[PDB]
Amino acid sequence: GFQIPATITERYKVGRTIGDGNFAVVKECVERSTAREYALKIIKKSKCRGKEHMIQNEVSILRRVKHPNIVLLIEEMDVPTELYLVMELVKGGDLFDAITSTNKYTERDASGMLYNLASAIKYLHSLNIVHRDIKPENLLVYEHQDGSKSLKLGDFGLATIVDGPLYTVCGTPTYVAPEIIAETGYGLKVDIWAAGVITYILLCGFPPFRGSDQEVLFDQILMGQVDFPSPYWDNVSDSAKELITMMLLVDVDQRFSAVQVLEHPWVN
Ligand SMILES: COc1cc(N2CCC(N3CCN(C)CC3)CC2)ccc1Nc1ncc(Cl)c(Nc2ccccc2S(=O)(=O)C(C)C)n1
Repeated sequence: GFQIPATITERYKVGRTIGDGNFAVVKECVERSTAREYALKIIKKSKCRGKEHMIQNEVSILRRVKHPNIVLLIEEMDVPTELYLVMELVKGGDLFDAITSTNKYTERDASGMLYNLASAIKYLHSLNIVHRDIKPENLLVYEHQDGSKSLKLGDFGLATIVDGPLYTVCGTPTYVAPEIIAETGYGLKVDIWAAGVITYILLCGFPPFRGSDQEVLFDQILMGQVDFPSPYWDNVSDSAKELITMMLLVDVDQRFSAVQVLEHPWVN
């Protein structure tokens, strides 16, 4: 039973539900004056004891970010029980569904998607922002007039600013960087690790660390042994394998920055 604020209903016509989850509801909505379509993300704040709700972080970060490979924030409205975000609607849906539908991608296609993602990451890191939740489900597929596709990064819910090492253990096990799991302190490059895992999935359809018991999974990540198994990876270029390898280094100082990803021949 969402209490939609007057200011939102005044300018937008709320539409159909396009997604639903444990913390947010996302709806299609239409701006009355222009008929332009947008997404309305409704974030349910956590209720505590007494008449109060927990404060949220997403908007503090979203307010700062403006980039073509990032879902644009149009407007925000905070009420005691939930938070309202009007955001650009990306009609092609998200990358999780695309991957299940398409299975795997060509190198020309995957590199273009990685080029997109690393651009977003380079930008965020230039602002000292770590996303900490980069994975296909948080990536949206923009479909161009020319038939081409581009990625847009959304959902800044776990995002924060890096000023010295961070320690909060968070994320999705498949995509989570070893230093996060090691609890020795982490920073911006956890996003590169995530991008590496995504690129790996794009070329073969399965993740590099699949585990067995969530114990085997975490050990695999900490050890970082990246394989490119036959026959799945036989027709994939050495250039692609080299780049993914550099993104998935346990040694944080050796692991590529986003700039280094964009400068690699495979993405150019
Ligand atoms: C209309 O465009 C979209 C369609 C879908 N899918 C959702 C799943 C659905 N399938 C149908 C078939 N089923 C077999 C599986 C489900 C198809 C349409 C997903 C996302 C979008 N576009 C979109 N644009 C901006 C935002 Cl802002 C957002 N946000 C957004 C939308 C949905 C969920 C979460 C977020 S999110 O904002 O929390 C973030 C993860 C991007 N979603």
